[PDB]
Amino acid sequence: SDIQTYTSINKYEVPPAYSRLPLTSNFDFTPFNNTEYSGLDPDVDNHYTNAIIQLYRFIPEMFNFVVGCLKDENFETTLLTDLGYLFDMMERSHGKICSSSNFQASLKSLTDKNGEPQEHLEEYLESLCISESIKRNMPQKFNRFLLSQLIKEEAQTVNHNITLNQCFGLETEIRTECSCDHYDTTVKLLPSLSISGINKTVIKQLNGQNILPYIEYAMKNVTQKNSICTETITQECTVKNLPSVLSLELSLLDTEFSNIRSSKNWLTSEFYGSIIKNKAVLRSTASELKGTSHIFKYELNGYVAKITDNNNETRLVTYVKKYNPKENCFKWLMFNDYLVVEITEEEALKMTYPWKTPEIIIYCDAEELRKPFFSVDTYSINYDILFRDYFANGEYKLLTHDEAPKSGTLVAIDAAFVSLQSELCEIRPKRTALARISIIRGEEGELYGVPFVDDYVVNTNHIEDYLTRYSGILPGDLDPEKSTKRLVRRNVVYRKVWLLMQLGCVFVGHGLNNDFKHININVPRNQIRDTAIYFLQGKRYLSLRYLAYVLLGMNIQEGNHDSIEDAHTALILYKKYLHLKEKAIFEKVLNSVYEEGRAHNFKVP
Repeated sequence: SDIQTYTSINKYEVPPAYSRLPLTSNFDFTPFNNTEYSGLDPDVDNHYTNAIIQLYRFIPEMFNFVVGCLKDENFETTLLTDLGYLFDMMERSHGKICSSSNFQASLKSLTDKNGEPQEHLEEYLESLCISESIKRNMPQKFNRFLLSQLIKEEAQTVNHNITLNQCFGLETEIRTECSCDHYDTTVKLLPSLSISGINKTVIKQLNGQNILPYIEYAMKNVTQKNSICTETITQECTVKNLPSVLSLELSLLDTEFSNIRSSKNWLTSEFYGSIIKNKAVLRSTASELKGTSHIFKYELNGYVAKITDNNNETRLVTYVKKYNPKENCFKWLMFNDYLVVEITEEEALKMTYPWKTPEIIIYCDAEELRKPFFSVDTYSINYDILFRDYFANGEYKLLTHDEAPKSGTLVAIDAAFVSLQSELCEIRPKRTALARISIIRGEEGELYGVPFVDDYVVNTNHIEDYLTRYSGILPGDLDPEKSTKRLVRRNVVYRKVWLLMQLGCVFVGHGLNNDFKHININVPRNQIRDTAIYFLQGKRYLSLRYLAYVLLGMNIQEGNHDSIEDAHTALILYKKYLHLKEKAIFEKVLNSVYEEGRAHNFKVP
């Protein structure tokens, strides 16, 4: 049938839900997602991060934490709070399309950077310019990188937490035996387990057989291949921990990958396990244990599979288990970039298909998966940033405590942008960065129409054009080379908009739906008052400089578009439209501009 079918009769034909989906480059997403859980825009420089972000949104322990860090202002930790801004955005849209553009810009900016795993970061700066879709072991490499970087940034949060280490941390002993009766070991906390090098699979005879032997080997193994100065060291790795969440990375040979596809029920639904020997022993039933210890039960949370096409293209998809608490139930979800379909367990766990390869598996503690997902609004969020002045360099009044916005407060917003990279298609148009935004006090009172933020956002990447005939962004957007502008990072100015959307305030402006897509934030419809939808006659949207001239008596004098002037005129236009609707004169004057503007060509100076 149509694209949301996730099973075809032949084991060889790839279903439509797993195929290549049309480029989105206003696109309509309603035939691609029926459920209340969002998908992600595929216009991204990473062919693979979208599948991983979805896998992590649905671990209650990690979702609740990184969303949790959105209480306090964590500006220095970009990747962790941008993941939080994304996670919170995905949760509240409840199905609407989401874009990871903000997060993806943090990842590229941080990747641009004595230390041994600096080759970790070179791998992505290498892979953010693309020629195939995804190469070998690259999903697994990001899984470890992202977890590592989050843990590193998690240490530098407010009220520094170790929470991500408690769930992911694997205490790994590396005993390296040089000579007889003499060995040296190191111990490091590793966020994920890597099933990388396998010599002979005695793990398929009677222990084919399921995944648990493979997990056990990577948990304690000895191998005798190295070099020193012509030594060929024998190394012994062993984990002495069974943490709350278990991040697996699978990279075997294609011969080991086609033999694995016939041992049915290989990828195991649930298993218990503990540490009795100095090795970890995990079995299927709990009575297959000798006791010996505290018993840990693990259920599968989700995993990231690699799809290889009938046209020999590749992409990543995400399987996810979500627990609804009203019923003792599990909703199995499959995620293709913006394709989200609810599947059942027998199809989610199956790997009989040759076009399917597991690459990242996640196991969660059974008691911890049924923990509910908590929005950031269950906490008390720090709103200081709307009242404080915070600039990063050398016309508007900031707000009071009596000006504390509530659910329904009127504010006017306008945003200006510059272009980093143009279309570059064979690919799709990718880059355009935020330059300046302004908010306006929209509530009727003594301070009405007066702005309270005017923030030019710093950006170091080379921009292709300033668009100043449309944006008015004088080339003083450099960090120390402010023309006279008051500059702020992107994470702080996003926090200002996010807090306004957090309280439930109401935004007025022209083309707000567009600006919010480039702010990378999703406002609900009740909180938008777009003059675009009000003063519209089918197609051919009217110029705001025109509406300022024909709906009231202002000559906008359109030189370089002033963000704050635009935000101000849009505010009083929404009030003029409101007055024209207070009595029945709305649709009448709606056509006064339609018929008498054609003789004026919709432009008069």
